[PDB]
Amino acid sequence: DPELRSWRHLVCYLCFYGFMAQIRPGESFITPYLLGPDKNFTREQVTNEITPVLSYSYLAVLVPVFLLTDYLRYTPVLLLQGLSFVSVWLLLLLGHSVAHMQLMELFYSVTMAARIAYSSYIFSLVRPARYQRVAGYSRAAVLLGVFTSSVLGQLLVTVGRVSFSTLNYISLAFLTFSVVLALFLKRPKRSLFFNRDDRMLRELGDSLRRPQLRLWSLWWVFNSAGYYLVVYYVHILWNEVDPTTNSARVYNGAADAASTLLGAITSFAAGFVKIRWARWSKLLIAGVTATQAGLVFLLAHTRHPSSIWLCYAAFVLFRGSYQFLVPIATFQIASSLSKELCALVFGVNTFFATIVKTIITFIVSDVRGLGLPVRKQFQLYSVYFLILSIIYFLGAMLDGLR
Ligand SMILES: Nc1ncnc2c1ncn2[C@@H]1O[C@@H]2COP(=O)(O)O[C@H]3[C@@H](O)[C@H](n4cnc5c(N)ncnc54)O[C@@H]3COP(=O)(O)O[C@H]2[C@H]1O
Ligand SMILES: Nc1ncnc2c1ncn2[C@@H]1O[C@@H]2COP(=O)(O)O[C@H]3[C@@H](O)[C@H](n4cnc5c(N)ncnc54)O[C@@H]3COP(=O)(O)O[C@H]2[C@H]1O
Repeated sequence: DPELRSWRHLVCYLCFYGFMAQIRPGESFITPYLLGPDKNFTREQVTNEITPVLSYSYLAVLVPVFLLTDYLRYTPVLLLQGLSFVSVWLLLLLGHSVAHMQLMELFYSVTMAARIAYSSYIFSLVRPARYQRVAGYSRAAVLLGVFTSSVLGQLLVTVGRVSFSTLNYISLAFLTFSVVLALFLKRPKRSLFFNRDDRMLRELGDSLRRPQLRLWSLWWVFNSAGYYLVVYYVHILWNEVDPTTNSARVYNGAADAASTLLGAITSFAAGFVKIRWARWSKLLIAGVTATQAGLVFLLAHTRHPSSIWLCYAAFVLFRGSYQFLVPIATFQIASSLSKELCALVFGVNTFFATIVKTIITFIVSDVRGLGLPVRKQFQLYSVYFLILSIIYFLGAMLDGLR
C-alpha cells in the first residue's frame, strides 16, 4: 500500500533520522575535554583562540549552507552536516594543536549552519495537507533526540564513570550511523528557491512596515547575537567556577538536558502568549532581557566551586527564558509572510545576528582584539543585555505613553 508505506517507511524514518542525528553524547562535554588532561588546553587558549572561530566561520558558511541546502534539495547538506559532525569528533580525538581545534570549530559551524536543513527538508518533502502532522512528529523526534543525547552523555560520565575520550568514541559511533542514515533519506521533488515545481521584494517591503516584524527582527539580530555568545562560553566559565578533573561531577550534560526540558516547556507555554500578549511586546522583551541580564551577571559573579550548581540553574533559566520569546518572535515575524519570504526574513535575521556576533567576538573575545577572560566577557555580556533591556523598556514607555 502506497499510503501505508508513506508512514511506516518514510515518516517513521524521518523521525528516526530526526532522533539519531541529534545523538551526540559528548557534545556538552567538548569544552571539559579540551580543558581536561587529554587535550590539555589553557582556559585562555579556548576562550580567545578556539571559541571565537566558532563565530567567525559561522559568518563565513551561513550564506553558502543556506544556498546549498535549497539548491541540492536538502539531503546532501543533511549528509554534509553528518560529515561535518564526524570531522568535529575526529579533530577532537586526533587533533592536538590549536589550529586543529580552530578547524574543529570551523566544521562545528557548518553543522550549526545546517540546522536549517532538516526542518526545511520536511517542508519540501511532505505534501502540505499532511505537513503539519509529519513536521509535528519530526520536531518531537529532534526534541526527544536532543534531550536524550545530553541525558545519555550525562549518564555515561556520572553513572557509568566513562572517561571523556571514551565518551567521544561512543559519540563517533552515533555520528557515523547518522551519516549512514542520511544517505537513505528520500530526496524531495521540490525546493523553496532554486528547484521549484511550478515579486518577493514587493512582498517584503509591504510587510516591513509591520510594527511586530520590525520589533521582533530587531530582537532577533541583537538578543540572539547575545544568547549565542553565552552558550558558546558558559562551558568555559563552568571550567573556571569548578575546574574539576573528575569527569564525573562535570554535569554539563544535565544542564544541557534541563535547558532542553525546561526550554521545551516555556516554548510550549509561549503558544498561549503569541496572540494574547502581542501589543505589550516591548515590555515582554524588556522583562525577559533584564532577566537574561541578571542571569548572565549571576554567571559572571559566581566564583566558588561549591556554587557551581547555581551556575547550572542560571543557564537553564537563561535558555528557558530565551525559549519563551522565540515562539513569540517567530510567530510575529512569520504571521503574514509568504513561506518563501519567511525563509529569507529568517535568513537575514540569522545572518545579521551573526554579523553582530562576529563583531562582539572580535572585539571582546578574540585575542587579535582585546582577549578578555571568560569571567570578564560575561560581565560585558551582562551589560550588553542590560543596555539592550532598557532600550526595549524605553520603547515600552515611549509607545506606552501614547
Ligand atoms: N517557532 C518556534 N516555536 C517553538 N520553539 C522555537 C521556535 N523557533 C525556535 N524555537 C527554539 O529556539 C531554538 C533556536 O532557534 P534558531 O532559529 O535560532 O535555530 C534554529 C533554526 O536555525 C533551525 N530551525 C528550527 N526550526 C526551524 C524551522 N521551523 N524552519 C527553519 N529552520 C528552523 O534549528 C535551529 C534550532 O531549532 P531547535 O528547535 O532544536 O532550537 C530552537 C527552538 O528550541
Ligand atoms: N528557529 C526558526 N528559525 C527559522 N525559522 C523558523 C524558526 N521557527 C519557526 N520558523 C518559521 O516561522 C514560521 C511560523 O512559526 P510559528 O511559531 O508561529 O509556528 C511554528 C512553530 O509553533 C512550530 N515550530 C517551528 N519551529 C520549531 C522548533 N524549532 N521547535 C518547536 N516548534 C517549532 O511549527 C510551526 C510552523 O513552522 P513552519 O516552518 O511551517 O512556519 C514557521 C517557520 O517556517
